Amino acid sequence: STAERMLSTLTENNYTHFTGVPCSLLKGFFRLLESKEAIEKQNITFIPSIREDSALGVASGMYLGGRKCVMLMQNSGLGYCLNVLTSFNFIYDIPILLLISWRGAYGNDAVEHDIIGEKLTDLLDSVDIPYKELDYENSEGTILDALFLIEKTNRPVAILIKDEI
Amino acid sequence: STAERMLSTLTENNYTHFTGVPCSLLKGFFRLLESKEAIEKQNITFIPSIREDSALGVASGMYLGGRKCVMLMQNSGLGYCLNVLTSFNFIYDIPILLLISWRGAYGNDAVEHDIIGEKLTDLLDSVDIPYKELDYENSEGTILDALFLIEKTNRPVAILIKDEI
Amino acid sequence: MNKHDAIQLILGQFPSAYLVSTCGHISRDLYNINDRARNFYMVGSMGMAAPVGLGLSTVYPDVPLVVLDGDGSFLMNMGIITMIGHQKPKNFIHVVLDNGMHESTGGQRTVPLVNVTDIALQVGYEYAIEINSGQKSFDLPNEGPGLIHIKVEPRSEKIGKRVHWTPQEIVQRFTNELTLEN
Amino acid sequence: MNKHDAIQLILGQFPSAYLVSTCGHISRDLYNINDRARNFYMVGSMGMAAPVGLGLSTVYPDVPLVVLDGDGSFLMNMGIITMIGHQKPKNFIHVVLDNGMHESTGGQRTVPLVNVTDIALQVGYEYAIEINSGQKSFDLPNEGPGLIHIKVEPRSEKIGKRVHWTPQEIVQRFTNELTLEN
Ligand SMILES: Cc1ncc(C[n+]2csc(CCOP(=O)(O)OP(=O)(O)O)c2C)c(N)n1
Ligand SMILES: Cc1ncc(C[n+]2csc(CCOP(=O)(O)OP(=O)(O)O)c2C)c(N)n1
Ligand SMILES: [Mg+2]
Ligand SMILES: [Mg+2]
Repeated sequence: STAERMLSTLTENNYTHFTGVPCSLLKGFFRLLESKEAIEKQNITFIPSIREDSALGVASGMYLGGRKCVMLMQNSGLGYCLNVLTSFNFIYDIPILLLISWRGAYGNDAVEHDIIGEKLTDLLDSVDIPYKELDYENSEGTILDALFLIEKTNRPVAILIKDEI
Repeated sequence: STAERMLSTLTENNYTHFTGVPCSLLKGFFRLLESKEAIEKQNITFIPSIREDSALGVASGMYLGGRKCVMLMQNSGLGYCLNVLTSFNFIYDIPILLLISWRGAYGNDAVEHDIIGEKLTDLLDSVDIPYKELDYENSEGTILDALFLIEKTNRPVAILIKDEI
Repeated sequence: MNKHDAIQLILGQFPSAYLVSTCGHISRDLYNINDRARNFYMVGSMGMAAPVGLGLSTVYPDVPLVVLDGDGSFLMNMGIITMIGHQKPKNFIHVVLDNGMHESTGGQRTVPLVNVTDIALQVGYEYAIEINSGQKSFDLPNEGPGLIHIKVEPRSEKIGKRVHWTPQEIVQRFTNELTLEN
Repeated sequence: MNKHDAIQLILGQFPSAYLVSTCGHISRDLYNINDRARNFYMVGSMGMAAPVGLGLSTVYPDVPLVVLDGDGSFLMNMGIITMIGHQKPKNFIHVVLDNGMHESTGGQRTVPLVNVTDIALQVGYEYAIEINSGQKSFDLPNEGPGLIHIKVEPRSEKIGKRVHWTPQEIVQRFTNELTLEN
């Protein structure tokens, strides 16, 4: 449901290209991405990626080709591609919508997500990455605001997802 | 001479295992590490690494083998390995000493160092990673403070190097 | 063959070995099959089992240790195979359980792992064997580094219990055994 | 061979292709030898030349595209080769100026890059040629992906001049020429 509405709203607004590394909370999105039905139906160009940094690099390259791309990732992977964002996308003004899975957002998650869970927003704010918390009651409006922000700044913006979609 | 004193103090305090990728500001330290006679006179083993994450990983592994290790890297490289600090080192309490080259700390460097140069300390504090600016007048004392904190918390601490060594 | 058979088989071949499993289903399956003090489960830092294994082999070359990697974890930081073939650890064992998907997250399609044994032999591995899902036997040169490619079928059983040891407990249980070993 | 002659060779072989150069002295030398609007200098974010190139060749497959990597840049994000071998873009050219060191940093030794041509052929590159010092030219197939290994001796020339183009100006010129070509 929520994943379907997010992907539909992204596809209507000319966001058709996708790179990402999966996470447990973003399963439905990857279902719709790897579905042979949606690729031909929704004109979805999804590239499998080994690492978040390679995903972000390929997404930036596809942006340089005149297309609008978004990137999916677990919040842990933010510690792997951060340099890219701090040395490429925000330096060259190459925007990529970021769909980050906020693991550990409530502190009861697995031990591996403890630090990133309570410090995700602090990391993004300290490094000046703008984000928007996913409004599950009106997700289309949230990603609308995110697309508005990236078109106003020509720089990536993240959408934070802490519950399963 | 300053990098010489830092390396000598580290080896005298039984820090003999080194990993990391090079930075222009750490030129003398890597020259000291890749010296065969400095390897023999101080019992140094330097494991050259492809990227910062693999460097920190082999450093953590060498720590698990009863050794005391440090990892040198450019500050940009932080964005490539921050995850392994928040998902492994600060989770398992595996301490590695970090020599981070603070590129762009003065704002007049290349464009690629602009963001990290402005926000290195903000990023480190945002995830509770203790740092310490190098005292070029007493570089041995900075290493000693770092080792004292490492002993007290059993977690990796960093030193920030903004001038050439 | 499922992951149970692969893990039990490598455990039978190397009973006194030290293990570094990657995060996800692999560590939990290894923990549920045999909770060994000589097992080092990595709860996070995906793609970081091979680095810590390489470091452990660097400090302790003569002790035998294996690395339980998946297709996704191996592909994430494959770049370390160069450091492995450069350092040439003699007692390093590299296991890659290729299930062709990101099982621990829902079975997402991974980039196809292709000709892993040849690439390992090219980057400096002393040997590299590919394992058929039917037979059970281990034959390898004594001197490594060595890679073991094992294609594994999607798990039919449930994931089971998660590792109950805290990271500090894992660290102490592993390092005590290592320090006493050498 | 030195980096000047290798870059001049690459510019002579494909004078109508878009190039992505990795950070450090390679981008500086390329900008000093010949400044082209079809040249995309990556001032930072090391190891991202090949990913950006793969994205470009994904959106524009018919256009020929060259990635100007060094040995350090290639090694740092090596795993990307798999994705390339998985995507098999027909007009993707992967150049690796292998000097055996992080030259733009002070000349620190890199991990030794061995048998790069063979492993390139393994992951999915259609052809992987090696170049010794003094090769005039070679005819290459028009269907890739391809890998060109050029072992270059340490530079003796001056460092050159840093690229004056603002990153925004770089992306502007690159995108404008991409839109003007098709
Ligand atoms: C940088 C990063 N990205 C994503 C994840 C989430 N994650 C954990 S396991 C996993 C897949 C693991 O794949 P593999 O090694 O093949 O294990 P298997 O599929 O065989 O169970 C992912 C994507 C993570 N932990 N770290
Ligand atoms: C993650 C990261 N670490 C360090 C640097 C700094 N740096 C720029 S170039 C370079 C060496 C690049 O080596 P190579 O690709 O071989 O270029 P060349 O030696 O031909 O000049 C380093 C370490 C960086 N840009 N990013
Ligand atoms: Mg898998
Ligand atoms: Mg080089």
